[PDB]
Amino acid sequence: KIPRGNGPYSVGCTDLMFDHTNKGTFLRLYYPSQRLDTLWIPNKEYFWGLSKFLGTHWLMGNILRLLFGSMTTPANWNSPLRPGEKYPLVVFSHGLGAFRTLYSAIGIDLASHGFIVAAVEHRDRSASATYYFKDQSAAEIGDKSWLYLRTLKQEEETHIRNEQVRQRAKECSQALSLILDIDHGKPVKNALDLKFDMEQLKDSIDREKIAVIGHSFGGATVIQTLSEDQRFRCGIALDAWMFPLGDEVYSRIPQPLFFINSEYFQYPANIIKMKKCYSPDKERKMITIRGSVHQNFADFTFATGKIIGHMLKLKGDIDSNVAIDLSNKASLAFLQKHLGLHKDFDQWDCLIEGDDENLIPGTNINTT
Ligand SMILES: CC(=O)Nc1ccc(S(=O)(=O)Nc2ccc(Oc3ccc4ccccc4c3)cc2)cc1
Repeated sequence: KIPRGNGPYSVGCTDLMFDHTNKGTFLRLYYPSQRLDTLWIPNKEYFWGLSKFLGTHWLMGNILRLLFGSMTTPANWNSPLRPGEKYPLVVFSHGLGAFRTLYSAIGIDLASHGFIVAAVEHRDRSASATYYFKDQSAAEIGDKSWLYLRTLKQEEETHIRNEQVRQRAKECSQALSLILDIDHGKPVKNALDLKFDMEQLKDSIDREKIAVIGHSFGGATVIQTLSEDQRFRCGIALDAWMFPLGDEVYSRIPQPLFFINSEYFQYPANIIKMKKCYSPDKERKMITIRGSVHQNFADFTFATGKIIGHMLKLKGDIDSNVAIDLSNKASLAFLQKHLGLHKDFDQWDCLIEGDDENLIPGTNINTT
């Protein structure tokens, strides 16, 4: 039910954890490859964590497991990397209560247009669930240590969310550094024991065409990561939740920055913070997909029927495939303009400006 990528490349998918601790990097890789069998949500504990995030008990955990536990996503698991070329790199940051696998609609479509996409799994305790290993012995027998989402008291939110977004930007940088090191032949031992050799990635990254993309909490991570890591050349923030960011960051984003909003998530206090990032000497774009809801950017907008997805706030008015296509095409055109790609994604340059029936330029919210 998750749409196949619309590009000409076929898409592989694998997982990489290095090192094995909770300070290491944990990402899912989508990439052009040389079967469509990747498990969407691969462990029972992610369903338990999703149930705690949603506010239900042990029951709703196993129910979610029974419904989706073997649902796949259209990527060739451990398929070989399509050799011959250098690929641009997107680092992707998930929202609160999500984890590394819940944005394959976006990851797989970018990979089919020639990107390698590194979807990181954050260990800031903003994920529903993630895991690490206490030592190499535990990794050798696959004995996972799970860390679940921390819920916060209202008195804590401001401080903790900002520390979390700094830790998330740190993890996006650490993912980039690892991928850039593998590109130069640094040897890695995947703490997971998968049939994909990371040596395939040697001399396979275009080290000047790096972008960071994020949804919600991940949208704030785009801004913190851009502010801190000059190696990233542009950012796309999908329905960014701006709260975690401190006041000092908004005037300290040099790179091109694209805001892609849904209609029904946004509110003035959030829009004003996006507007604090604007400067006449900096490249900023903003569009809003009409009729869309927060969840149109994550994969659960494709996991249920129209009527119940509409009921659970997983679907909006706009068709879920029309929304992700608009957002993906606008992203591809923006990436081409600011990464310098020699592709034909500028056919969608009208979308960066909101020139579609299903798009608003900027936002319908007004601020001072
Ligand atoms: C009140 C609140 O904190 N709200 C919120 C915050 C962040 C996001 S999120 O989009 O950024 N992260 C995310 C989290 C879980 C996901 O799985 C879901 C989501 C919603 C479901 C609804 C019904 C049944 C199953 C569901 C599974 C997907 C993405 C969403 C809501």
